[PDB]
This record gives sequence, structure tokens and C-alpha cells, in this order.
Amino acid sequence: DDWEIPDGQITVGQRIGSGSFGTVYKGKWHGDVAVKMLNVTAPTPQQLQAFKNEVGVLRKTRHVNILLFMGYSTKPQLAIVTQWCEGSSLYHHLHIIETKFEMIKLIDIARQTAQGMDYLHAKSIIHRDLKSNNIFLHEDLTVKIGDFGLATEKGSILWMAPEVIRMQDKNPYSFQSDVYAFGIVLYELMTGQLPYSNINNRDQIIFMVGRGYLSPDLSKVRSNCPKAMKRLMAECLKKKRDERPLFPQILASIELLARSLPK
Amino acid sequence: DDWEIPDGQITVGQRIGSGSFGTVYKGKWHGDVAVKMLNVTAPTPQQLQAFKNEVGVLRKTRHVNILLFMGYSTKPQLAIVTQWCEGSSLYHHLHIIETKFEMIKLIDIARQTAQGMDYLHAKSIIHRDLKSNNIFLHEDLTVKIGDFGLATEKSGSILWMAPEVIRMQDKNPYSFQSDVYAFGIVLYELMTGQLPYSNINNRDQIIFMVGRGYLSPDLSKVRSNCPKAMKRLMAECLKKKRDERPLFPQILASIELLARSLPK
Ligand SMILES: CNC(=O)c1cc(Oc2ccc(NC(=O)Nc3ccc(Cl)c(C(F)(F)F)c3)cc2)ccn1
Ligand SMILES: CNC(=O)c1cc(Oc2ccc(NC(=O)Nc3ccc(Cl)c(C(F)(F)F)c3)cc2)ccn1
Repeated sequence: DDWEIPDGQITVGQRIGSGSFGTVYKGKWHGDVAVKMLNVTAPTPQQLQAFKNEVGVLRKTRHVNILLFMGYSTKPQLAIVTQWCEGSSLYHHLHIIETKFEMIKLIDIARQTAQGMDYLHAKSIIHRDLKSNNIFLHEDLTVKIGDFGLATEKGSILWMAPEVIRMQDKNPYSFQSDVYAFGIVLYELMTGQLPYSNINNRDQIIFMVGRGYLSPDLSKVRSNCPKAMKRLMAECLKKKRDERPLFPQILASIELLARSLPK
Repeated sequence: DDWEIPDGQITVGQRIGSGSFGTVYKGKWHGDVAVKMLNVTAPTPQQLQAFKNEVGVLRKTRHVNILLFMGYSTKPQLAIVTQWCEGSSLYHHLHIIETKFEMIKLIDIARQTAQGMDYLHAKSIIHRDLKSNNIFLHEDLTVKIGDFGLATEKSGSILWMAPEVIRMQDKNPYSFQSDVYAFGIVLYELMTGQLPYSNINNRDQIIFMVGRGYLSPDLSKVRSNCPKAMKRLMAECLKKKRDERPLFPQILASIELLARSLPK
């Protein structure tokens, strides 16, 4: 009862993207599927250890808001097959084609991003890289979370929590760490913009956010953004680690201050 | 890994349905989820063996057209938690509220029902009970397959039952082919929007005639525009002889092909 797919099965289709550590190929296997090819020339030792994780950690998840894992493949290049998702990433929606989401929808995109994340931590899985770019809106409804990146190892700083920018310890990452990100994703949803937008200089934003001199200008949340939300938003972006809430509490908040809206 | 969910987590919500061997409770666990409660008074020996199957067989599947398995629960009653699906079952759509599906859609609902089934057999999992009632159209798009029944001691409905099964051979009548025949009826449903043997008002008979080969779905009901390429396949499946029906790898390919050719 394992999940290795014998080679010569997954009909590697066309290309989707490719970078530093990977290539995604929209393929075929009992249905449309995304196949992430890792190696090429040959498989590397450090590399191989990576694969054994993005998998062991994927197969441990099984929830409707997290990118489904179909199986892996040692054969012709290490390969991870995950359901193909039609549509585009949150980041694309908000900052590229600038779609205008009705408010209710926004609150729910968050709601789901919350459930997903709340599940990932239950299984004791720290994402280490949540961001609007990893929030995929499947079929334009239903948030699918995954690490759709390819220039990492396991970068992008806007969703990076202060402690992480500083790196004081060895393991800056933690459940809290992830929330801060969710905090920025939330801030995104409600203002429809990225943070530090006026500062045109990567090095600086990195430094100020690290020293506590910089923080998202919460005075941009939409006119109608629930006061109950903006509250929580700030509750997460808290610069102090242990002052941010876990997700069981986050989810409940959003959900509550949700049933009181459609009218 | 292990998918047992410690008790006191899945917030058992309201009721959804209940029968002979089960009760479904729309609950809560990191999100809306369906929880199938098996026992009550206490867990039975014959019962317990059942649970160990509907699970061992569920966790073995992992595909977008098959009802997602979230986890199980030995605690307060044996319980199987699967993603909740909003919407309704195919059977409901076609024969209860009688929605009128554009044709293209119908061909695709089948397309997916095909992919799902094609995956289930790959993992060497015979469904033993496919029917429009187990084909759930999630969010009104995306077929989710599962055994949404509760009056049959799992891992009562003859219309989708293939001849050999009605008769019963040696010990085990069920097989990949067996499942196709069902898919054949689900297809026949999709294209005529009706159930088979509709004019015969007598369960015992239908059972008998379908068994002896005297009865068969009246393929002359497929909609005016039903692709000739389809009706063909439909009949290809409903074949009364077992070994004359096609496996699913071939079925899927057929539908898919005779699909891309009709939009422009
Ligand atoms: C526009 N292109 C698309 O259409 C499209 C592309 C796809 O390509 C992909 C294929 C595979 C993946 N691999 C990850 O997701 N892996 C992951 C790593 C760590 C961790 Cl921690 C997790 C986590 F958090 F989920 F568990 C997940 C991502 C995207 C899929 C569906 N659609
Ligand atoms: C209207 N109510 C709903 O909204 C709703 C209800 C639900 O209730 C359910 C809860 C649990 C199940 N148990 C099965 O599914 N077990 C199964 C057995 C063998 C085999 Cl072979 C398979 C197979 F094929 F899928 F793998 C699946 C079915 C339905 C779920 C989502 N939504």
C-alpha cells in the first residue's frame, strides 16, 4: 500500500515552470496532474535527501485545502505527482490581473487559508513559506495550499516575520512564524496591495522589518473591512513572537465574524 | 503515518442520514467534514471487521474524483471522517429535481466518473456498488465517487447490477467488468435521464429477467443529440456476456476522444 508510480505511466505533458531546484510539467496519469521533476543530469546526494521530505511531509497531509498528493516517482528523475489545479495563484489574482473580489469572498478565501493552515499545524507541519503565491484558488473557488516555489531548498521577504529576518537561534521558524505570514496574506486580502509598497529598496525593508521600525500600514484595509478583522490582522502581525495566536483560535475568530455578514 | 483522530476533536455536528449499518453526521474538524458513525450500543465483532476495510480501502485511494478520506476514529464509536461535499448526488440531480444538463456537461460527468473508476481499479479496488447514487457532483462540478450507502454491510439496488451478479457464480461474481456494466447504466442514465426497466412495476421480475438475459435497457431512449459514438459505447458495456465488456483504460480514452470534437 505504497505510493510509488512505476515509470512509463505518467505521460509527461508540456512545461509549466522551472527554476533553481525544479520543473513543473502539466502531465497525465488517470487524469490531469502536475508533475514536479527535481533532478536532471543525475540525482545528487543533498538533492535526494530533499525529495524524501517534500514527499514524506506531503503524504502526511490529507485535507481539502491542501494540494493533493497523488504519488511520487524514483524512475526517470525523482518526481512528485500532485493533482493538477486549473486557475491561478492568489498573488496572481490580486496583483497581476487585479480581479475585484466581492468582500464576502475575500473573507472566505481567508477562512479557507485558515482551515488549511490550521490542519497543517495539527499534523505538526510548519510551512516555512506561506504567501499569496502559494495560495492557489482552484477553479476560482477553494483555496489549495502548497509550496508552488522552485528557487528554494526547504527568496521572498514581505511575508517574513521579524524573528526570521534576524535569525537569532538556529530554528527561527515556528507555528507563530507562519501566522505572521497569514497576517500579511490577510493584510493583502483587505487592502488588495502588498506591504511596504512605497519603499523601493529591498535591503531596507529587510532591515526595518527586522528591527521593528517597519510594519504594514493597517490604515489601508477597505472601507468595509470588518472591524473584527482588522483587529485580528494586527493580532497576527504582532512583532513579538509569543504574542501572536495559534491557528485554532484564528480559524474560530474568522468563522464567527463571518456568519454575521451575507445580509 | 497514521490517521487516527484523537477523540474530542471532530465536533460532531447535525444529522445527514442514517440506516441499517451507519449514520452520517455533518461535523467539524479543521473544516466541514462528513463523519460516518458505525456502531452505537457497543462495537460488534462482525462489525469491527467491516470498519477495518472501508478504511484500509479508503486510505489506499488518493485521487480528485474519489471522496477524500480525512481520517478515522476508534474513540466514541468507530468513525470515518471524509471531506464534506456540498451539493447533491447524481441520482438526485437526474431523477429528483430533474436538472437539465447541457450535453457537453453530461459527456464530462461521465468522463470523470470514468477517470475515478479507472483509478480505483488501478489500485486494485473493486467498488461493488457504483450507481448514480454514489456519484456525487461536488459544488455542481467535479464528480466525487464514494459508497454513500448505509443499508449494506460495507467493504438493495438491482438496476446497476450486472447479469452474472444477479445469478451468482461460484463464490465471487464481482470483477472489473462487473463494475463497468454499472457504469453502463450510469451512462444510460445520463443520456436518457431515466432509470431502467421504468415500465415494469415489479422488483422480483426485473431481477429475474435481467438475470436470464431476457431484459435489457431500451437504448432507444438516448437523447436526440446523444453522440452516436456514445450510445455505441453504452451498449458496449451493457453487454450481457462478461468478457465482452471493455476495461476502463479503454472506456476513458473513448469518452475523452469523442469529447474534444464538438465545441467549435
Ligand atoms: C499554473 N500552474 C498550475 O496550474 C498548477 C501547478 C501545480 O504545480 C505544482 C506541482 C507540485 C507542487 N508541490 C508542492 O506543493 N509541495 C509542498 C512542499 C512543502 C510543503 Cl510544507 C507543502 C505543503 F504545505 F502543502 F504540505 C507542499 C506545487 C505545484 C499543481 C496544480 N496546478
Ligand atoms: C449529502 N451528504 C453529503 O453532503 C456528504 C456526505 C458524505 O458522507 C459520507 C461519509 C462517508 C462515506 N464512506 C465511503 O465513501 N466509503 C467507500 C467505501 C468503499 C469504496 Cl471502494 C470507496 C471509494 F470507492 F470511494 F473509494 C469509498 C460516504 C459518504 C461525504 C461527503 N459529503
